[PDB]
Amino acid sequence: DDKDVLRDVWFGRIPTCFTLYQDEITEREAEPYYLLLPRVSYLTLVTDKVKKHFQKVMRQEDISEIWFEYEGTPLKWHYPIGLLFDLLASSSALPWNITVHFKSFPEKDLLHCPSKDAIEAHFMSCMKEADALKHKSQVINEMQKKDHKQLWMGLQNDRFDQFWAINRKLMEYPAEENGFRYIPFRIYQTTTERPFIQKLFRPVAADGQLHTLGDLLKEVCPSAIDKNQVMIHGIEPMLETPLQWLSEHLSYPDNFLHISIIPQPTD
Amino acid sequence: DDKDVLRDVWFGRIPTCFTLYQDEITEREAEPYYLLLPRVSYLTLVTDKVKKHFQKVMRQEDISEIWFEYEGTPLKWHYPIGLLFDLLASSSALPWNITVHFKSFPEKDLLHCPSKDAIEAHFMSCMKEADALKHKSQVINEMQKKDHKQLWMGLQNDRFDQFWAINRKLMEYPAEENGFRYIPFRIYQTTTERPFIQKLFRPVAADGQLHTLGDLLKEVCPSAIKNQVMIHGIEPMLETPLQWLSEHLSYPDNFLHISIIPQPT
Amino acid sequence: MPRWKRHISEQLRRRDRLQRQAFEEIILQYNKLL
Amino acid sequence: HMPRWKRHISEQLRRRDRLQRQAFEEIILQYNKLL
Amino acid sequence: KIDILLKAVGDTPIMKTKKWAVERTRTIQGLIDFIKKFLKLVASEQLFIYVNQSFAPSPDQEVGTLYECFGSDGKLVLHYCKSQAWG
Amino acid sequence: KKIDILLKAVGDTPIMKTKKWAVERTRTIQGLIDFIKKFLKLVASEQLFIYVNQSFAPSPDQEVGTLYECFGSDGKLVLHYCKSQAWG
Ligand code: NA
Ligand code: NA
Repeated sequence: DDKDVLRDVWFGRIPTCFTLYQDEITEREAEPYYLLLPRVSYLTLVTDKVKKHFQKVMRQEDISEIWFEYEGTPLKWHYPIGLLFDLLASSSALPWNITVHFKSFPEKDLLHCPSKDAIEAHFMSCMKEADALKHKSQVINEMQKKDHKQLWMGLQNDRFDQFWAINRKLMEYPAEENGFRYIPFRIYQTTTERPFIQKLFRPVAADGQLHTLGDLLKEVCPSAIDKNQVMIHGIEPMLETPLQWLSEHLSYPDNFLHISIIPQPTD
Repeated sequence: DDKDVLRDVWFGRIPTCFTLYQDEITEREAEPYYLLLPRVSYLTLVTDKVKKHFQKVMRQEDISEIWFEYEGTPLKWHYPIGLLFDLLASSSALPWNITVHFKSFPEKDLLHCPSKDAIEAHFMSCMKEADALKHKSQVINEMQKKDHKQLWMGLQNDRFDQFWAINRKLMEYPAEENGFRYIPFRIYQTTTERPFIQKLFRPVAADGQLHTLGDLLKEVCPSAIKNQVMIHGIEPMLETPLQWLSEHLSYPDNFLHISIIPQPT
Repeated sequence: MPRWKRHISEQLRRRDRLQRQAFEEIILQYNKLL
Repeated sequence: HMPRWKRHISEQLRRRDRLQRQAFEEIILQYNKLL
Repeated sequence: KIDILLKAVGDTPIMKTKKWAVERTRTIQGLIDFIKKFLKLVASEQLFIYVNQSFAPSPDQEVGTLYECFGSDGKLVLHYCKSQAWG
Repeated sequence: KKIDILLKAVGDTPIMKTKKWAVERTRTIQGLIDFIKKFLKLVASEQLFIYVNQSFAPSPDQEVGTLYECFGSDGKLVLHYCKSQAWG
């Protein structure tokens, strides 16, 4: 049923080709590393084997913080992997061609990722922000510290059932209501100046009808409805999809609905 | 323009995974071999490196005439690689999983391929049969033996310009006419007894108007308009002029091989 | 099952087939011979 | 302005190359280097 | 059934019976091996069959299909020869 | 096209003199952090955390105008600054 959709989203994989930047100094030729990236996770959390691989062919004096880029665009490690691909490389040929760098970290384009604790801090911030919109922070700020860890460990160890044991609490809402207070979403669009669009939007209408994905877009991004694709988790959902249902079943583990507005493929 | 379409059809590739059949007598387990197969060519013409690969792990006494099968179905080598794939595996995920066999040749399903001269002869037999329909054999007969050889070498060596420097002559037609006499086409379908449908069909009508792909289908195979009409891995519009298709989307053998496959899900 | 929910299930399965299933074995094989 | 059926064919062929050839050419070439 | 007339092109042994009534689904290869016996020819020896005195059809090709495309007067004429009569 | 920001302190951090500020909507958290560090006589190496709703710490590349429209109250956005992880 709905649980099958949850699993399909959770286990989303992107075939990726990591290639070491041409002007990195190597002891020998570096072979490209192929990897299936988890859509729902973060680059700097799942690429240890990639980091270890290219570090073998580099002197200790030449290794620095690792950073990635796609066609000249530094990849923000704090954006979920699936979002980055959808937004940047979905219309290009598979596999995803990511160039691996070490030197010349672009300070103006990327936040540093100094440790995995930094990642866990960012992930918990996103969850907390999401739940603020959903339950006025009532659900996540009443959880034990043990539960905040189970969420994180669930994400890190690719443990679906472990993660949803806790995350299901964040997907429920009071009986008298028919949805969350506000729906946690972010609308991305490369042609636009702003990083993303995030505003307040209620899932239920006045007469008690469920707002749709189309209603949300009509309200906060009418320009995307004239020609463009509406891409969430690599698929294009019908606009008539209930927004409340989407928030529950197609959110990332951070509880946000990351939506990409991209042009339709040329050929 | 029209030439870019010729190049795209010519250079069409199909990613393929050759795995050795598990019942082949081998000194050691062989690794699967990956290869980009040319759509416009033939299995027994482009798979020398594959044959060498799986023979490294075999005794000289165990080797024989190689053959290929997909999902139990022996792959007829005299059918172009692109046609075989569109008909049998285009529904399945890439790469194309072809199983490599040596022992136990299926005598009643496949034609033997003793040499590369056998392939050349078959290729030439398709061209001459095509030109018979298009020009009453007039264009291909008025060529020297060197031209026939160049057509073959162009296909064998994957040289577009070398091939089309001669094949251009086979796409010509009388100025007073608006196409060929008949169009060389073979329609393939998996759920039919017949290997393929090939009948006489004129590209123009009484009006001097061009027949479409749909016109051909309605005439010789109306039970296909739920089904997908695939040529070279694409599904062209039914309103596409048959004469143009024949000039641009034919295989090197000058034939228009058309696949009728069920719409996937 | 609602029209839009069936659509999502089908698209997700199509996505996995094209993106994961197509590359899973070849990547696994490449990783070995490295 | 080329006809709609001709435009369709050109795009479909390029779509096909992207889904089929361009998806596997590099990895297959790289796999055969390490074989 | 398809009515087939067989004509020889030397230097080739001549068929005693030249007029045959074959099935539509019979292949060229099936006929080559059919004729070879009558001509006292073994497998290694070659025998070419021609349609319209121009092209040697593919051995997998069916008689019926060839008739619908190249048949005249209610029959399909096939020329046979031990050498390449036409190219 | 500006928004009101009220800065509140969570010790032990130096206190701002001017707590009410009119800020560009496009200014990020980090640009706001560096703005505050100079007042509190803090160097680059020293960390300065900024919280929203006394709950979460927004990403430093996150714009303030957006945070305002979602988590603002009574015409202003309340931000707490601290030199340590106050809330998790
Ligand atoms: Na790519
Ligand atoms: Na496959």
